[PDB]
Amino acid sequence: AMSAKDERAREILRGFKLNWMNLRDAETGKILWQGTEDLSVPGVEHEARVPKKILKCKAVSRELNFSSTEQMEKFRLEQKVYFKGQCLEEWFFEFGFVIPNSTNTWQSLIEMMPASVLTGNVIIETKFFDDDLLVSTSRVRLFYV
Ligand SMILES: c1ccc(CNc2ccccn2)cc1
Repeated sequence: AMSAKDERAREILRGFKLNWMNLRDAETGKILWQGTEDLSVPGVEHEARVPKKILKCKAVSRELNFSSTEQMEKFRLEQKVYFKGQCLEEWFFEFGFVIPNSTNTWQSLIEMMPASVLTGNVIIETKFFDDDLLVSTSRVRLFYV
């Protein structure tokens, strides 16, 4: 007993997949982190170990490679950054239209505390949308190594 929008969300998600993601120091271009696991799955608790060095980056370039079986009118993300239950930062990134059964690459440019304190204390709540239709919600805990 599920809505029209509920069914469209169900379809998109099932037909969606995160292939890989990299993180480069915008300044140099040196890849600081490449992820293989799909961190877009809701319900699961993901974790990530990222090099401490990154916290001394003024800006970082984040590339996502994903595959969607379903067509999407405007694919965009909302991300809140939580420290010990307190939201510190919110961000919005748009990819736009997605071709059905396409594999797309998405590069976003992103413009401070001690690593000892942040490590394991930071959660990145990620909402996936088609235009203004919430398809999935993901939560990733970050560690600085
Ligand atoms: C989906 C897409 C992108 C992110 C971004 N989170 C991360 C993950 C690892 C390191 C830094 N940030 C989370 C979920």
